[PDB]
Amino acid sequence: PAQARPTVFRWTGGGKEVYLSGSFNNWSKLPLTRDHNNFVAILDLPEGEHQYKFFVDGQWTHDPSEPIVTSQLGTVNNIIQVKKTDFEVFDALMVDSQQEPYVCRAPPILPPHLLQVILNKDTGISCDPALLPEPNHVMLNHLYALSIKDGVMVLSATHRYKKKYVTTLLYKPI
Amino acid sequence: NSVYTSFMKSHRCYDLIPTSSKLVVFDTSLQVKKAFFALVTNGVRAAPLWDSKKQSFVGMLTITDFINILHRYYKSALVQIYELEEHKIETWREVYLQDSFKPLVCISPNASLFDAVSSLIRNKIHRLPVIDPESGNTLYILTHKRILKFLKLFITEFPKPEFMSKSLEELQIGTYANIAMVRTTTPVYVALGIFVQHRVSALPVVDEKGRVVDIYSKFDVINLAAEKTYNNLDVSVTKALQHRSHYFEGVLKCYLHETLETIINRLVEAEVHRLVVVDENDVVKGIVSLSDILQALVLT
Amino acid sequence: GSVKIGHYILGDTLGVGTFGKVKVGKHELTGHKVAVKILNRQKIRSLDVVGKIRREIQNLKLFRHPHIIKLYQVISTPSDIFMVMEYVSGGELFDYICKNGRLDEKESRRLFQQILSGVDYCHRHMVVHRDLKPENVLLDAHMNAKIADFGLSNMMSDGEFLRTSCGSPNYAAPEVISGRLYAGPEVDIWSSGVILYALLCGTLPFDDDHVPTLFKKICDGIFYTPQYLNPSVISLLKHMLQVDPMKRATIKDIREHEWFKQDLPKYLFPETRPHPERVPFLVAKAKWHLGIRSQSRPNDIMAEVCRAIKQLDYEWKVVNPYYLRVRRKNPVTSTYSKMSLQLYQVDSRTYLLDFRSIDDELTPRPGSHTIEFFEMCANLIKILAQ
Ligand SMILES: Cc1ccc(Oc2nc3cc(-c4ccc5c(ccn5C)c4)c(Cl)cc3[nH]2)cc1C(=O)NO
Ligand SMILES: Nc1ncnc2c1ncn2[C@@H]1O[C@H](COP(=O)(O)O)[C@@H](O)[C@H]1O
Repeated sequence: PAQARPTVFRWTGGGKEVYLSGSFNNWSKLPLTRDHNNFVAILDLPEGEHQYKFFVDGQWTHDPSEPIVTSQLGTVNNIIQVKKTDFEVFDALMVDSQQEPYVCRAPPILPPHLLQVILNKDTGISCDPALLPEPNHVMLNHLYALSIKDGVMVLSATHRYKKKYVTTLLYKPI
Repeated sequence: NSVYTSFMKSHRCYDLIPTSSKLVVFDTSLQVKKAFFALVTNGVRAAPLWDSKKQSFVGMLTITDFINILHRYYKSALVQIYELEEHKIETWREVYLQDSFKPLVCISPNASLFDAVSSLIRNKIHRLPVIDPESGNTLYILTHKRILKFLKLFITEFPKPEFMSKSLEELQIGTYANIAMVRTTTPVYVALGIFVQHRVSALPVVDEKGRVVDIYSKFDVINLAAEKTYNNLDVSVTKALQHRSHYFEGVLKCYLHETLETIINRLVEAEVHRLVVVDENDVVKGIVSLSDILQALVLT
Repeated sequence: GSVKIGHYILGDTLGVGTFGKVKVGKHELTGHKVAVKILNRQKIRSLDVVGKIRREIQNLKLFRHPHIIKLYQVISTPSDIFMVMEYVSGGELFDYICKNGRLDEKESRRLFQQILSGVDYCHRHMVVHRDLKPENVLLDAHMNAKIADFGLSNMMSDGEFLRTSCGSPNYAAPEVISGRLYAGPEVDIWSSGVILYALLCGTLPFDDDHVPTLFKKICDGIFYTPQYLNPSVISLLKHMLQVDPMKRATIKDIREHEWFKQDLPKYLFPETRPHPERVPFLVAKAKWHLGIRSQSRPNDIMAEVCRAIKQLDYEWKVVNPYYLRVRRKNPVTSTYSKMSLQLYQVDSRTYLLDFRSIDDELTPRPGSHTIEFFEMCANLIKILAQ
């Protein structure tokens, strides 16, 4: 249940015979499957500390790239810490992933998507003048405007509330 | 409860908002002549008013405000209406609203249709702005016509209560006394004055014998801004209504013996606000509006 | 001690995807086969894709479609992430066409309908594959298309473009090999158009050993049409393969096309009098434009904007020479208004500044987010026009 959590043990290198010994199997020799220089077993381990070592073509060795621990007897083993946040997918992706005040190439070519203006589009004479076409998602929140005239500026932008769209016009003196 | 009252309690204001729609907002510092011209340009009969000073939506600018300005400041066709051209939406709102201070209140999209219909009746308004409380953005202007067209599409499928088969006379829906109306020769300015005094949606245009030959509504008034004829109000309402006589539809009516269902079907099919109740000779007995019917349906 | 993950015994390698390695697996009890994508956590740290991998999982986990490869489970281990996916035995569509040649009209149409249904389903869910090609189209035992390898995909966001030249050159849209901005469905459609050509002709429409010649063919939008091709499906290909993305077919256009409609299964797709309101206006029209334009030099106009933002006492973070993010404190509500700015090019002389509203994840706030955006922009526009 919570005591069976899959842990990958992988040896990278060549070999005829590669084994895995650890505190979890009583340092018995567990054969690893070979996949073109990659040797692997997957084991369900309890949450906690475990120590392990590899037997590679007759040589007892740890994995230098993984964490190790040295005893007072001069024994060097690999060590692994099984944590719950390793098995919760989004907890693992969270721990894996680890100004504005003014201090002061060529410009991107304008996408033609933005030149389709929802208010220039003609609506049928038989329909409510307030009704509009359904906008491309890419033009939402963009500011469109009318050339300022009679000292009045006209601004508009299309926004999206739930499954509905609302194009808002604003008349401002400027 | 009834078939209609429970229906309006169920649905949310959001259910009536079009997939994609246009909303016009005026800053209150905008010149009020420009604002009415903008309403015509956008095909919109009322718009939210935004105050930059108070950073809040204040109220609605409607065609009624255009009618009030005309009647109040119109002098004659020989002199411009100075206040109409010079005033700002805020300046006139202060003069007009100085006597009575009322704070416009928006309806949340998550509120029901029973809330909306109740708010329209309680405040005696035809324009209810739907505003999202989270963002603070005004979403959609909700009207009697929008709500009744929604009910027509949805309730026709289901069983309807006995109240719908009752005649207009039995239910007593509409105003049958003190009907504000004008004559074919009545000047526009006079008709505007009646709008101001009685606060009615429209005025039946009657002949010598009281037989309705046409109707002059508040909506029709906005055509003065469309053609920029607002500076001459001396003409008769008949001359004012010549603009729509090109494709003329005989003024719509209904009788007291007809059922509420028959009447609502005629309203939604024609997409009109009210019907003139008449007798055998087309003489005006009363008026049945959308607000009358939506009050009848919201009460058991 | 065979390799086993969640009762599935891992077998031979099926292939290597965009990120990570994919091996077959077989249930120790039922014998059910799965495809297992293996993502080494240290490797997705090296390449900084951890966010891409997280979004891929979040969105693809909800997908259920006949013609998209299903993601059954994601198993996280201390060293590795195992994405357990449905397995199909037919292998690649590419290999199928290699061995059997072109497919006849009816079989090409059937497979194309299946694929396009999946491409549509993705777009409805705001996902864009961008690697579409016969190599990533998988067949099951019954010859049903299955889309896979979302490694190069991305997510569509309101008001946002995507600039990342992706996918094999032969299946890439002209704007993608040109390194321009795109909404992203128009690219998947171009790719789907090439897939359709490959099914019908057994070859590729844009291919050459000289890479400049290939890119010219793509940007010219010119390809050979075999005499045996149905004129109806030729018009379909021409519309899907438009160089101009604004003239290029949409999925709506393809569903309405007569060749596509023929024999289309239903499961694939889930679906006089003047108006009274518009009467006063008729009895009685300005053209809108985007942002603000200038024929001045891009160095001059980008400097002016920085100056004007400072004049208005606004706080701004610089991203690109042509990209700015601006914040304003509301003098009444004491909350913040956020908007982003980008300079584009229109023609040789003309350049354009674009204003885009930045949404807030904040608690209910006073005032109107929409209007405050407008007011903020107007202040700057006034200065820039003066
Ligand atoms: C280059 C590279 C190096 C290392 C890497 O990380 C991992 N490779 C792995 C292989 C295996 C694995 C799976 C099945 C096996 C073997 C043996 C027999 N069989 C039947 C090894 C496992 Cl259970 C975990 C792994 N994590 C991933 C990559 C990579 O990104 N693609 O190669
Ligand atoms: N011309 C009119 N004369 C008198 N009452 C009216 C007239 N038009 C509408 N009403 C009444 O005014 C109320 C509001 O309706 P309305 O103004 O049409 O929304 C209802 O009670 C109507 O019956």
